[PDB]
Amino acid sequence: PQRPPVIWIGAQECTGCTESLLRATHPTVENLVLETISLEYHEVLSAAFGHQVEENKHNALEKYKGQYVLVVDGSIPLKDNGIYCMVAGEPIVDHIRKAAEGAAAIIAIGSCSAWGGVAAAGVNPTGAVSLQEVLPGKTVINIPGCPPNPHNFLATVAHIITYGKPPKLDDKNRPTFAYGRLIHEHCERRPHFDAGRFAKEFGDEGHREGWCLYHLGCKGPETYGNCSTLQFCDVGGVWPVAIGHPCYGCNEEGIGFHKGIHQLANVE
Amino acid sequence: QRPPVIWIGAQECTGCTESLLRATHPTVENLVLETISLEYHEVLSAAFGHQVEENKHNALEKYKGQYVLVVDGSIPLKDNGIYCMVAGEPIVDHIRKAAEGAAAIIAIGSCSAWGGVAAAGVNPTGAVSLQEVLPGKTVINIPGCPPNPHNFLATVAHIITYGKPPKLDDKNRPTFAYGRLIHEHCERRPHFDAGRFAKEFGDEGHREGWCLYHLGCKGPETYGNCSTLQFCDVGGVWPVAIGHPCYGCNEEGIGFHKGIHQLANVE
Amino acid sequence: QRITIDPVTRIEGHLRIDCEIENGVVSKAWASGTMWRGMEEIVKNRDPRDAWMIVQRICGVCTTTHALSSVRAAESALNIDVPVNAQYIRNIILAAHTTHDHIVHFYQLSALDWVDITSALQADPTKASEMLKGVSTWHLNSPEEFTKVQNKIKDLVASGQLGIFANGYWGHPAMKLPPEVNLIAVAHYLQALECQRDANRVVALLGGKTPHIQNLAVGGVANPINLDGLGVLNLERLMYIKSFIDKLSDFVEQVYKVDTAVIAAFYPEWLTRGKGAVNYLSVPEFPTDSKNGSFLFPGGYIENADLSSYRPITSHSDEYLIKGIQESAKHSWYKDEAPQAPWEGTTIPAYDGWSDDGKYSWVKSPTFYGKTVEVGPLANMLVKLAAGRESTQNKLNEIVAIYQKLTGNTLEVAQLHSTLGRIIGRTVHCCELQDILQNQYSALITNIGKGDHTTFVKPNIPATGEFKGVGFLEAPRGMLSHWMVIKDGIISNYQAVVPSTWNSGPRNFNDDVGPYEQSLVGTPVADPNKPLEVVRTIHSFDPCMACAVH
Amino acid sequence: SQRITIDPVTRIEGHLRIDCEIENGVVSKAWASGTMWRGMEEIVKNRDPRDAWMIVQRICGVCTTTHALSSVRAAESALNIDVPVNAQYIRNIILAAHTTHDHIVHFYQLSALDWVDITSALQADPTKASEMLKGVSTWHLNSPEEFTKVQNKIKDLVASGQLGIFANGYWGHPAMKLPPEVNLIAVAHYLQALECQRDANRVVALLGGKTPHIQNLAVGGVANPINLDGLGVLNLERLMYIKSFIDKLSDFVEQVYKVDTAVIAAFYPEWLTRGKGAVNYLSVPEFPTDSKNGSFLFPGGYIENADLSSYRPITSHSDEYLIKGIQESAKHSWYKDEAPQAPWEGTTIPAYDGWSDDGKYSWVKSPTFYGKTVEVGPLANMLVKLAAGRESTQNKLNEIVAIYQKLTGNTLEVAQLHSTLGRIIGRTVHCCELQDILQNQYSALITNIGKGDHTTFVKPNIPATGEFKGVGFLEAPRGMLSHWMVIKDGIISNYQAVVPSTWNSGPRNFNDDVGPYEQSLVGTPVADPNKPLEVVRTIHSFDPCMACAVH
Ligand code: SF4
Ligand code: SF4
Ligand code: SF4
Ligand code: SF4
Ligand code: FCO
Ligand code: FCO
Ligand code: F3S
Ligand code: F3S
Ligand SMILES: [Mg+2]
Ligand SMILES: [Mg+2]
Ligand SMILES: [Mg+2]
Ligand SMILES: [Mg+2]
Ligand SMILES: [Mg+2]
Ligand SMILES: [Mg+2]
Ligand SMILES: [Mg+2]
Ligand SMILES: [Mg+2]
Ligand code: NI
Ligand code: NI
Repeated sequence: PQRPPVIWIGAQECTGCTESLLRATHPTVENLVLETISLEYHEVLSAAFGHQVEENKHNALEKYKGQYVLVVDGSIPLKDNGIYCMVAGEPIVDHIRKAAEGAAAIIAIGSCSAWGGVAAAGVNPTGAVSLQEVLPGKTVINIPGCPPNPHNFLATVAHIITYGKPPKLDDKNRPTFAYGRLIHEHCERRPHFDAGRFAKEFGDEGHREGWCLYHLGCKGPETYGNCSTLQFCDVGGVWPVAIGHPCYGCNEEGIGFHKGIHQLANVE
Repeated sequence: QRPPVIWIGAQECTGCTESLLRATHPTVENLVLETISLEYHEVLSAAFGHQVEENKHNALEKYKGQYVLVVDGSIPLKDNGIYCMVAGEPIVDHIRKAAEGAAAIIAIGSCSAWGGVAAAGVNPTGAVSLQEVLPGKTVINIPGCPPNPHNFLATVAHIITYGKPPKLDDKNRPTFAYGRLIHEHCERRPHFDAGRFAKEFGDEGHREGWCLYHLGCKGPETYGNCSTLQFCDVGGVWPVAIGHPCYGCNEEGIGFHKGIHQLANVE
Repeated sequence: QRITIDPVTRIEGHLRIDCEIENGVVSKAWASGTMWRGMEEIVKNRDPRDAWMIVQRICGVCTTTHALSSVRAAESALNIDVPVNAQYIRNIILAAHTTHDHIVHFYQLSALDWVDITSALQADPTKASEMLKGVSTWHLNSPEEFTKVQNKIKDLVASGQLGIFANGYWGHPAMKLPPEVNLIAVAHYLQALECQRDANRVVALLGGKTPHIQNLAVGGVANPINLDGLGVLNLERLMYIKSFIDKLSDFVEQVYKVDTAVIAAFYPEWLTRGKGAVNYLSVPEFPTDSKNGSFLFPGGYIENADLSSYRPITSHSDEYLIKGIQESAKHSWYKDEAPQAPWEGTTIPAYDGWSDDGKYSWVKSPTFYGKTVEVGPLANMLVKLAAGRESTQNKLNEIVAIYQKLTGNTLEVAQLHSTLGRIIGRTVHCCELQDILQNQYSALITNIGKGDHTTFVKPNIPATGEFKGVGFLEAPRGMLSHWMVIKDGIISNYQAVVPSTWNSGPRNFNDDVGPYEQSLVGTPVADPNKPLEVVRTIHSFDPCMACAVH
Repeated sequence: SQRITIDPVTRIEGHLRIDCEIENGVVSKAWASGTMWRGMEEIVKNRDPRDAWMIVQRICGVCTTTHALSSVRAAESALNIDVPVNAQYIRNIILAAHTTHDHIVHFYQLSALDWVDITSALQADPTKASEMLKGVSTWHLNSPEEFTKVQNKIKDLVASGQLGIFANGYWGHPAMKLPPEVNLIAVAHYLQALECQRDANRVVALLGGKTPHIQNLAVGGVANPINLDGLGVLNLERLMYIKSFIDKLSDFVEQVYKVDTAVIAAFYPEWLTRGKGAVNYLSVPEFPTDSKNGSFLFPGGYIENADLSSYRPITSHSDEYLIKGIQESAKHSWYKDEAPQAPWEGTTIPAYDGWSDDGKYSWVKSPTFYGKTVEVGPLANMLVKLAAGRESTQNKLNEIVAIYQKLTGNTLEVAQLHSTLGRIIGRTVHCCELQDILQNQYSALITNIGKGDHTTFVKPNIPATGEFKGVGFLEAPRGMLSHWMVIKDGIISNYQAVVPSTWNSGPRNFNDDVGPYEQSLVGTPVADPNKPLEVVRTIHSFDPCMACAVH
């Protein structure tokens, strides 16, 4: 049977969003590319290079017009007419706008494409923006995190394939199954928070009892995500807070890459 | 040479042994080939009958003072022990004999730890715990019905690796696994705090992953690591996460005593 | 002379087998369950909704089964139609559990009756691999895999600490495999452990853990279906389940199924002994409608081994099935001895020690309209053949084709009434269960897609009236039934009639012999001190004595 | 001459353009160009030193962990903090397990399709393929049945007409030399590799809190709470789980990856005679095991003009000779200040003016060591270990050579390692030796905890006035990494990363000397200038990471 086509374009990416796929188990990346989808363009894995891989892109955009899912990782730099990311001699923003024209669905994977992320932080040297900002007429599905659990992406794609539409989205176009709730509103250390049982320094007695990390700068109170429930890597028990480090708010615009690690969160 | 283990089942359902078949660190095959020498275990032993009895006697002699004794199931004392008879003798006698030479003794599961389901209701067979049968011995209790197998395996590993048991609470349960109420480390505590409660399975709140207190969750009165270590090492799998209240199976006087939907006392 | 095998190992629970041997052949046998808990009494006087969590602890090998039977019994009493999504979930759990259960039975519990690990040390790994060409497409039968396995055995033996392998029946005259096939089997024994672990990951993701699932309810299941929900059964979680379902098939089809044929090919005389009964019972299983029916697997009753005139059972409310079942305690350690219908059953302990002609077991003696009946995979396979189930005939044919390739001989249905036929029925079941899993996963995804997220119907339980219910289930070891009487809103009687009760039960009210005891007559015993041949036949029934006695 | 452009170079990390002048089918001159910049050095400026690691880790998600570790090391250097030994063990396990994943993925997912023809694999006899590996490997998943399963997956993919990542590959190219059987072997191993790298990252995740992008570090140590008796922390159950994954890596690494390295070399012996990038090599020692940021398990050093016998050992991350030699130029890069800059005095002022062959043509800076071009990465680290007389490295190389000799009848000399295939071999040797690092450091951790040491973190103080400077070195998967932090009035006043792919991929320098990528391509034969597979083969051997090179 024919598999649903996907076109993946990296902009100002660190490749962590692609690398997330290599940790996935349902599907594994090998099952993703051989059984679940046809990955028609992805520069990290493609056999073809240069003129050959450019041909692949053009052929796919034509053959699958109206049918492919476009995925973008990384921010898109608009300063100086787009020259901070040039592929085959052209600004990546141009490649992305072209591919968006024929897309059945468009996904910003990771905080960079979802809201600018680290690459757009602070002084923002390159005038980096989000995918949605470059595609004002399109509905961009945002899957933030730096990088997200890959299944936040894969189950979004699966919903599109299986049921013919995107999953339910919040008012930031994030899938509710993954981003519908604050981490702190579903965190196993909430009892400690409630009791005033707090780690004050890494390695202190409370830290070594698994107490709440609020006073270490945990951003769980202001970050939407599923890190405390879905967690990471499918081994069980693995997310930053469980390992002993506060949430940094990497999912959440205005938190991650803005607030200091040890800066305290606002609690609602 | 690998550290010897003698495993005796009393009034067991075999669930405590079966837990080992879910383990990953170690897997049961690595447990028996690399980590320990399982000198006696009737579920897996090639030998039967007289031959397996010889194995037991040989091991009790060869490894006197050195083996870890493990018991699953409750021990029935009513009517002089006849509710569990192996090779023509009450299991309590087999257990007391093996306890004599044990370097460490472990009650795996709620049945051996405190009597469990087999000792519940009217207690037809006068089932009691391993500690009750061995009053002069220190029994390490690893409750649960059955426990996550790593609550057992990491206890054994501590003994092997560092030459002593892990730190225990005042019920002789390892603190790494049983040191805290489930409700004092539960990811649905925010919902409890906010009054966001499932009222029936399948209702809107249940379908949003809200707190299961009003469905009868016994997390408030049950010590364990079910919300953190969870089960089966796949991620995200414990009763509450799947949608069902904790029943208190770890905890004497809770599991098998209180109704599923009976509300817990909150401290 | 008279021998005792106590304990029988590599079963669940506490079993004693006694045999009279005359002229090197078993002439008479006794089966004895030597441990009782009184689970039926423990659950009495409780709310019907609480029973399942307690009676699931009848057995942790056949975990899930008593939980499912219990909620079905309550639903029967109360006249509750279970939501179809709850059926799909229940079905996936039962099928995945049973896959684990059967694999472990063939390898961890049974193989060391047929397989000599000492002989495996003498094997040539290359020759062993070559033997399976055109027999299996399994990807882990290389000489290199087999050498790795051989080296682990070598190291174990070298250590002088044989552990679970100590004092096994190495070199026994009834051990017939060549060194190479012994090595193949040990390699598969170790590989089986990964496959069964994957099956239980399916179970865990829906049950909340295993052993002892925690997702049932009288009224359906506790799983909250919401594709768009955080922390609940959403599409990500379903994809995870699917990832494990898909890992089971290859081992089952390319290893377990093949090994079954291989053992048969080397032990063909075990197709001519170990017949336990001439009557067989199974219940239909895996309901797929909104009214507790439309089963994917058929059930029925075979009398005097006549498949052509069997009686189909297509409903768990079948009055013919319900009315036939009784249990006797004439030769069991209970007080009331006359045959009892389970809604009127008692379980009053009356231990008076062992007597050959009196009471000698904690297992009751079930009958169906007064006859002794074998239950379990042999029964379920024969019933499916009688029903003309193409899937079962085809799967049996695949095993036979391998056997024919190895031996030049074929297998007839008459040869299935045997120790090896019973093993074959179990293998066939395990193979067909993989299609159950694919079918029910697909059904669940499809149904959720139509907008049905219903999983639970809250029961009401009248505070007056007496209501009787029975929950049937085709368990790994055969037909299971839980019988609940509700009076004034609480359980006034609870009786479990469990598959190992049917098979292991002692002589009955008419002193007729049950399947285990019958199956042993005629067994040749080369060495009465090491009666391997007896244990081979008894293991074929997959004894579970916590189940049998409860 | 003819001019070609390869843009994008695929099967790397990031955005790379390679241009070549070809004379009579031989590359005469090359240009390497990093085509994307973020300004990560500028983004991290003016923050608390403690915050840097979480931000600069995002320089790269392929070499995740590395910039996080280098950043905390740089802050600790500035502040004069001695990291607790348990924190070192944990950092070391993470880096070694990460690097195991990274190298496996590089050999298989990034590089193999330069050497392997999947179309040819369809013609293979799976039994013959399995037979070829007898006495070469003891791997348990080389059966004909495994290979048939794999062959059928390829067949199905090709039959679907949706080749995806395999579409328009270099199938039938004249530089593809493997027999059908060896192509099928390699594809089977490509798929098997994905499970091994997943296991390596499970190690990383259990200590890091996730991967990509770990979250367990701190200036002062780590955030992991060691308590064997604690619920919800790093207890013995968690450590056993880590160990279960550590133990799963070795067999694939030793019996598949190591063997395939020798097999590829055996079929492509001309690639031992091209792809030399430099005559000078640098590596830093790695895996500190004492309480004072030293006692490294792996040695470092500097080799000049390929002379191992006279190399200079580096045994400290505070080595003044190393520190003082490092500069970067932007003469031919798109930045304003062009004279060589020591990184504590570095600037990164963008000055894009488009491509010029003789002017600026890259976002990568040009690093030098006392004014020389230097190759970094696994070839450098292998050669340095051989120069140090490290027996473990010589033995591991000898094992690869033994396989190669079994297949070819020939041995390999050190001279032949200064090549595309030598570079690949160095990476494999590294991956193999890292498995002993993991066992060693896991054992060290268990032992140390057993002695009663549960310390993991030393809280820093950061003077609110004064200006002070630190540098954090790390031997990353692609070579020596350094982060250079200046703190003034308690915040970062300068931050400069000098990254291994910067060394290798950098453009012509202040003296117009050619860096490793550009140098390595001179002499490359190109059969078909439209499809310059030979160029990509050499470039891929360096494991380019352009997010790293440019940041
Ligand atoms: S979201 Fe994070 S992991 Fe993904 S490209 Fe951006 S920096 Fe990298
Ligand atoms: S502050 Fe962080 S660790 Fe504490 S309860 Fe909230 S999310 Fe959990
Ligand atoms: S504790 Fe539970 S699982 Fe273990 S023997 Fe008792 S009933 Fe069975
Ligand atoms: S009552 Fe149960 S579900 Fe609710 S917070 Fe407590 S332990 Fe968790
Ligand atoms: N299978 C199983 Fe257990 C038995 N006998 C039940 O039911
Ligand atoms: N390895 C790696 Fe990335 C590069 N170059 C760094 O540091
Ligand atoms: S830093 Fe990111 S990965 Fe989750 S725990 Fe916080 S949103
Ligand atoms: S019922 Fe038992 S398994 Fe844990 S969630 Fe409650 S203690
Ligand atoms: Mg401008
Ligand atoms: Mg597996
Ligand atoms: Mg839904
Ligand atoms: Mg009964
Ligand atoms: Mg694996
Ligand atoms: Mg060549
Ligand atoms: Mg201490
Ligand atoms: Mg720099
Ligand atoms: Ni059972
Ligand atoms: Ni990198």
